[PDB]
Amino acid sequence: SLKQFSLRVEILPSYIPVRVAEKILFVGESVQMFENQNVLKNQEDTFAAELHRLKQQPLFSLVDFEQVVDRIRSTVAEHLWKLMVEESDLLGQLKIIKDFYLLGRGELFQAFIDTAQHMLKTPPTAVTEHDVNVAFQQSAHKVLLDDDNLLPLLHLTIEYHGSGWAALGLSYKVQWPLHILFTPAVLEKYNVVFKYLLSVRRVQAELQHCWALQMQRQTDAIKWRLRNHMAFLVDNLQYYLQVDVLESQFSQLLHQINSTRDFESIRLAHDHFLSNLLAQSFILLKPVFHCLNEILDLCHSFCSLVSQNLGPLDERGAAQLSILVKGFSRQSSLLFKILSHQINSDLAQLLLRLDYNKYYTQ
Amino acid sequence: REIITLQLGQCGNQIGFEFWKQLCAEHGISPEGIVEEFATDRKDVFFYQADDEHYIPRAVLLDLEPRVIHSILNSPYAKLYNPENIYLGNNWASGFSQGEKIHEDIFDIIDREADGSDSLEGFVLCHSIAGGTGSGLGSYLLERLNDRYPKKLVQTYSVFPNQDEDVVVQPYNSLLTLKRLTQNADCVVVLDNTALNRIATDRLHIQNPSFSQINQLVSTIMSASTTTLRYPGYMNNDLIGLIASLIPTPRLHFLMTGYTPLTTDKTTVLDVMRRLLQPKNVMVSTNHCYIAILNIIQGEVDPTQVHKSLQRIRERKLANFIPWGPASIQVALSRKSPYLPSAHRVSGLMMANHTSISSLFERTCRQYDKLRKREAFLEQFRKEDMFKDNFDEMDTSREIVQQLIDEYHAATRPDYISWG
Repeated sequence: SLKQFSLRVEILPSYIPVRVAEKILFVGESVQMFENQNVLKNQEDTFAAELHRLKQQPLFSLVDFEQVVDRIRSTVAEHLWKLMVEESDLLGQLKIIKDFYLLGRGELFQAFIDTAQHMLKTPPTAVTEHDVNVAFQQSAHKVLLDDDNLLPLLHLTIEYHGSGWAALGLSYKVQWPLHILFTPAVLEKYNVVFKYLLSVRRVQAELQHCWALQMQRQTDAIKWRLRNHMAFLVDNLQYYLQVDVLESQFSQLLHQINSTRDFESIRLAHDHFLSNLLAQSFILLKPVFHCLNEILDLCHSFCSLVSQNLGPLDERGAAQLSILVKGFSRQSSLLFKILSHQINSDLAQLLLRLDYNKYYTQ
Repeated sequence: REIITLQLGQCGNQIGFEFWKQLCAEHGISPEGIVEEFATDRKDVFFYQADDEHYIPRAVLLDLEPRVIHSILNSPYAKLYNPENIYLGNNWASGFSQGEKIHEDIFDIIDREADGSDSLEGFVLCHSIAGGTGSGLGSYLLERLNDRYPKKLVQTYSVFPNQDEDVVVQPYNSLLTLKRLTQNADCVVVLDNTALNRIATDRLHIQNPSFSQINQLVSTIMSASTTTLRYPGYMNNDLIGLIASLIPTPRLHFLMTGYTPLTTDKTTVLDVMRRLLQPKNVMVSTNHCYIAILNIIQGEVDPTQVHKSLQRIRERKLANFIPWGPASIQVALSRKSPYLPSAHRVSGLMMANHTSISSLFERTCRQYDKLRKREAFLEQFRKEDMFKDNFDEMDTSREIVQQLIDEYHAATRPDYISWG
């Protein structure tokens, strides 16, 4: 079912510890998602015999009960881990989630950003959710998974009426009898971090298209200090930082799920994995998250300046350029305070703009 | 994205043929193009997906008075490529005048290969400065690519003529082609005859057959620089985003290219970065410092060592740069190729902009000026007379490279609101 109803303390004896109740929750919810779809069933009578033995004891003690529940739970988690890793391909499901929600295959989504910006504007409730899904699945059908991917239904913030490139949803329906590792809340949090990673990919892609300044293009208040060059190097370095944090957590997750044989340990590693991704990709509220929001806005306004000028020409662009250099210095000290948590990805950099202090003294 | 090699010059055609046999050994392919049984990865950066999984390499062969095509004809690499892409002097001006009259059909060849590819983003050139046939024709081809394609890239993997003062006509040709490379090419990877020859004499025991080992060195360098494009990583695998971090100064686009195995026949990333920042491991020839550094490490690498190596490299002040911005040293990772026939799969590369190359450019700024004062080595060729009557194009090239020197020295300063 999993339309289950949870085990809480208005209805639990309060002398029974809670941790036993979430373990019993695990055991029962797996029985729910195999009673249906018949158009752990080899040892159910042993479990019934142990429950009858627990009924037989007139002076209950909690420690023996906890040991019996642990004895049930170990075999339960072993059966669930063996079934869900082998027959339903749990590693493949994690790879699909990494490719689509955490953007482990950023190539297809980069081409999707190359084909659409018009949802920098806002959606009215009929129409544009169809357009994002059709365009994304066709641009995926050109090359690199033509056979599949007609299964993610792309929603942005298309509940309709607000921007959406920092707010692209994604709904992918998982196998519910064969995978209870994924919950709707887990997919919801993956959807939020998917929104965040979309925004940074958009802004870096637009700025490298203006690196065509270099495929195409007077000094001192024309060449926007070529601050195309000053802006793109530091944004691309932070892009590499989000890169190596996503790979570090994903590789740790795959080794962790391969090492152990209990499905509860898979779930603890999975929740730890998503919590680390949220903490380290600056989804958590910090001044570092404030810095990344401002660097997104600075890159977007900067690309809007440098796209329409073609070659070097003074279109009264110096008035924008002054705001750009001042915000550039403010987020300069802020990417200094990004720049090392105690986590090797976020630690990978407080030497990388702190050395000659053109952003510590300017 | 996808780039098409335009080989020109004698050593340019040699490194083109060496590059294609290097990629034939690198990928799991036959010398007909057919997929093997030990070869999913991407094979679409230099190869069209032709008829029977024939990964046909997209290339343009240009020269004058053909020499190397005979060696192509009696080899199994006339059965790998050439469905019709092979086109058949000694000075820059003669090559310029010869390329002027046949600009139509070579531009038709460029259009044919651009229509052949599926995603055109840049034209990469495997060229040799003062290779004979390459001088003049290469610069005119650069002018044609700049005029016809301002929206695409021009990449030049090239060697530059330095003999430590041999041939007395090559400084004029190299300075004119260098001015054409500044104004009409988008990125230049610079190499030298003395640097590659000195490292070849160091790691081996040769001195006379320099060309055949320079072919191997340039092929390994070009394969290392395009390893992340040919074999899928997930950082900046388009050429535009990769060279976007590589050029910090928009006129100073000449990049240092080091390679930690000089011969490919254990190590940490800290040690090869300390090796790789030293100029003795670099195949490229006062206050000199970088502007921005990037390095690419491919092999059996632990990523937390890339962390600690970057930390210690920037803090111990061996990344030497005084920029007018925050531009810094950058780490980058790549996956080493599955089914390399080469052993010892740990290899490192650096792509950094250094002002020390200006000093080497200053040698050319000496040489032409010296050969303009003696006046027996401009040689008074008539093609140079019909190229320009006043001979002020060489003075224009000297002015452009003098601006380049002053821009290197201004990029050493914390101000680039003033260059000379």
